[PDB]
Amino acid sequence: GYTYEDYKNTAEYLLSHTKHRPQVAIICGSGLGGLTDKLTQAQIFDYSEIPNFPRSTVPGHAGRLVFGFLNGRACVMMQGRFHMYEGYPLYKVTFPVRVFHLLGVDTLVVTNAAGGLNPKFEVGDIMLIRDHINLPGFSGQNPLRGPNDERFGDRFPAMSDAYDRTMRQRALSTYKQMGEQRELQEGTYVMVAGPSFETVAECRVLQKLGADAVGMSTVPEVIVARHCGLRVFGFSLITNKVIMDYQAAQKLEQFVSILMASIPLP
Amino acid sequence: ENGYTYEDYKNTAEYLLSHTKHRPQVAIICGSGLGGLTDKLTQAQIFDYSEIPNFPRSTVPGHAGRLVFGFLNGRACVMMQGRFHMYEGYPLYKVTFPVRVFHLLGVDTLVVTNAAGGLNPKFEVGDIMLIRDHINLPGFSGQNPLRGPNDERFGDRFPAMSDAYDRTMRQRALSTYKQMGEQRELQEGTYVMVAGPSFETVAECRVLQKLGADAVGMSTVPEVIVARHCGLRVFGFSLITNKVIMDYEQAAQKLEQFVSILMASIPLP
Amino acid sequence: NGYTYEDYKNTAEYLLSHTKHRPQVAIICGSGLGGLTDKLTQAQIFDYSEIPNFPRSTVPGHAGRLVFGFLNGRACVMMQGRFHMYEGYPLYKVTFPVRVFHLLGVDTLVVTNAAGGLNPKFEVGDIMLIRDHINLPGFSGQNPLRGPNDERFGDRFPAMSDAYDRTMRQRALSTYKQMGEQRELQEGTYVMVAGPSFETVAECRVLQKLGADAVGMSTVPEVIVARHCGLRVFGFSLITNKVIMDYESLEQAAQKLEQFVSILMASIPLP
Repeated sequence: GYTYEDYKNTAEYLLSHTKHRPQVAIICGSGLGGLTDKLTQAQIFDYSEIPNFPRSTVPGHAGRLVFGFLNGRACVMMQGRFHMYEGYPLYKVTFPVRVFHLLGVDTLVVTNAAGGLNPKFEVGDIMLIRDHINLPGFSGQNPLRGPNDERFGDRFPAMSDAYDRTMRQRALSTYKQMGEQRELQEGTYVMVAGPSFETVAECRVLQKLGADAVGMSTVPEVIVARHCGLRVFGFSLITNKVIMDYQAAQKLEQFVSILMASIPLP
Repeated sequence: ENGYTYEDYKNTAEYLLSHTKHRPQVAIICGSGLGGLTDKLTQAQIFDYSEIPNFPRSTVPGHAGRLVFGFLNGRACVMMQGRFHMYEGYPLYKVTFPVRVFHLLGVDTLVVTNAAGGLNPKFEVGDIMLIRDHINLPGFSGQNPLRGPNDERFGDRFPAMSDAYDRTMRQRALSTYKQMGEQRELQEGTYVMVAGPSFETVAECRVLQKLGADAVGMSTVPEVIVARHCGLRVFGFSLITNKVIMDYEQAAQKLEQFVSILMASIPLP
Repeated sequence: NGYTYEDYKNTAEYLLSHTKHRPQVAIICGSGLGGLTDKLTQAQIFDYSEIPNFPRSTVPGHAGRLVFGFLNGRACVMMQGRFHMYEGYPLYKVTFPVRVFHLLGVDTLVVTNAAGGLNPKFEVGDIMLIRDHINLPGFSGQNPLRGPNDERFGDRFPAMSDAYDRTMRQRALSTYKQMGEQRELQEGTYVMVAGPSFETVAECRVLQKLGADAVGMSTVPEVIVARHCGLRVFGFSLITNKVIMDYESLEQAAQKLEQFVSILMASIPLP
């Protein structure tokens, strides 16, 4: 759908309309828009004013980028993210990530809301994402499917090192600082397309496959991000324990904000 | 994604409502080899799919397929004789189009039937499996009939499916079958949908078994999802027509009758 | 399916009227296996670009030539390079050649690929005789037989449980043992994933748990279409890497297979 030039035009629009130069892009998942409250010097672009940006036909959720500083670090936030279940093809779901790269961003933080599959997780837990399982990807729904563009990356990029080891260590180490009751969980995120929720038998499948949390987003963006060389890390907020038998948001937002200090300099 | 507007459904509902006097409470979708169930209908009135607005039909004549209104065991109902499959090339919003029409007709209950291959070793050809749950493999990957913008006149953006197969109807079906008298028990288990149309390899069948599927086929799950999305009560059955190979080494009429009997045990609107 | 029956026939007629070669056997050469065309005698080459209705190999290393000739005296035709879903091709394109071959009068299809080893006992350089497959794209809808079935090619619901020919399997095992080699000929299940990005550790564990012995991004669609039209099928993966199954932190073989396929031409039964 999009050409290299389309991404570049969008990026140049943004660059000539703000003096902000973000090092870090952050995608806010459901219930996590509150992260934009922590930016200083906020400049806002509604998705509808940005050339080439996907928008929803559905009213209500407008969708926006907000540029600012988070804990002293220059960043851009996506408030309102695109999902496969809404009907967007994956190249639109992940369009913004390639834009961020052309903006100069070297780090992508991904957040989402997910169903706990690991019995020891509780509602309100934060799961540091260690790895993923791309079920749509197995069957053909991969955002890199089609001709490859070497201005972005390789034809066959590796994903085994997708979730940055350094950020993982610094996150485990930092979370201990925050005097929290429960430890920071860690585990594997599985994407399913949705939009209907999982049956019990489906949840047992996902658990047997080794998944600790399930949701309907994030993975396509991680893949495109890694294709073009961005450092990636992220977190799932566990908003339910899925059924296997027949304030927490504000905490994650504050943790993400503290972690900016740990992102390496450009 | 969805190529139908709300109006399209409504027009198809209006057309039908104005061309029959029947007012079904229950819809029934007849799977392979179960078209005979329309024989048991009293005061039948037939609509060929081809004469119904917006309805899918084959590009291949030889089959038109048909909708039949009537009373089954005294219960007002409508029956799909001939269902659609993903493997024929239909998108899932066409496969499941009838279900939203039924909802607009005033139906509040959907009964689904199919022919499935048995994966549970203790099943036998001719068994009836009461559908307890499903595993939607196409849905995992993106092929879910709710994909696209959600229309709140039908349902929520994110409907639960964990309670999809009505528990009350399950209990009554188990109770009822026991009092009819047959050699073999009413089976119960998880249906797994795969797209087909090719049949499964031994390695694939083993995968399906390890995942906890009891029976496998190529239909039904989409219709159930859409039914639950617009709030219909759902239950259904698989007829085990073969036992799938896991190593490199009359039953229809019985189901038709059992369904007929069970109309009595369906709650009122 | 965007192709009519006539599109297949026209492509076949074009070939039948531009070569006098009449192959019994088609062979699809995977990544790194194009050198198998070297062993043909009396070779006639068509570029895919000059063949009506034919798709293009966009992956470097997949040459994009249809080569007719004799291999160990057997009349065959070789796809030097193949097509993949990850390139952006729908499966009816990926598998277009298989039906052409059928109309050419071919009765045996040989599939080869480069694959990742999921079985711990495999090694880089091993050849795995394909015993069975797991079609993950197929579970979800991506099946080349999707759409109206044409009975001029085959049935609506063809079986795949006997896809990899038992006779050829036995003769392959038997023949390799005569061939004297350090490693024995491996045997196992091939799982197709779409790609193009490589698997995560957790994804490799999934594929192992499903019972797959090797993984790649091709072949299965071709086999399904071949079986649909009744062709005899067998095939091999060259294990080019052992996929990583654990988290780790600091804190010639092609020619062998090529030769072996050449030798096995003499075990293919005649028409």
